[PDB]
Amino acid sequence: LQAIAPEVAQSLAEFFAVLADPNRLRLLSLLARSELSVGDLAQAIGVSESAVSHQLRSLRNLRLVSYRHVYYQLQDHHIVALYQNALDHLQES
Amino acid sequence: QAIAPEVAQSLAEFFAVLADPNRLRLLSLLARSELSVGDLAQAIGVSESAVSHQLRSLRNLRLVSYRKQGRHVYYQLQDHHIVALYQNALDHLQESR
Ligand SMILES: [Zn+2]
Ligand SMILES: [Zn+2]
Repeated sequence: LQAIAPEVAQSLAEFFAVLADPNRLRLLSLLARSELSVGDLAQAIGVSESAVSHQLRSLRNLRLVSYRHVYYQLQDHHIVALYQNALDHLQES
Repeated sequence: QAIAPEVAQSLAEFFAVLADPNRLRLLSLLARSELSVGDLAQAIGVSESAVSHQLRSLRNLRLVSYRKQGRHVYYQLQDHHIVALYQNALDHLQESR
């Protein structure tokens, strides 16, 4: 059979790389339970406004999160499924 | 909530393994069929020692498991979490905008 194309692999690689950051993953653990404002997230991570709004505004262009203060959510059902499966599998321990 | 720092770090380490093109190419194959290192190496066009070396961290972080059949060792996606992780990340990559 065929492996996915090298270009497809490299992009999929780049997408997992952004997930390979514990601070990002902390934000996403919050968005996993509900949509939340720019300041509700900062108050959970116990940091600032102008800095949650740096990381989120990063994750937006990465396609992990979306926004409508602003409200953030997990972009869509792939993101939700991906975060949960990863975190349940790690939990099996 | 927010997951604990320790838990976030372990999860970041799981995802770091997935952040390599070659390992993801291996996973794309195991997604359809349990395969040997020999089957894997033929399909990708690399040495076998090259596969085995890539498979190590896939084993250690439990992305893949293996069975023995006589002298053959056959690898699979560890479980349904791995199938979903993979498929969902590929579909989100190839979708919509
Ligand atoms: Zn699992
Ligand atoms: Zn998607």
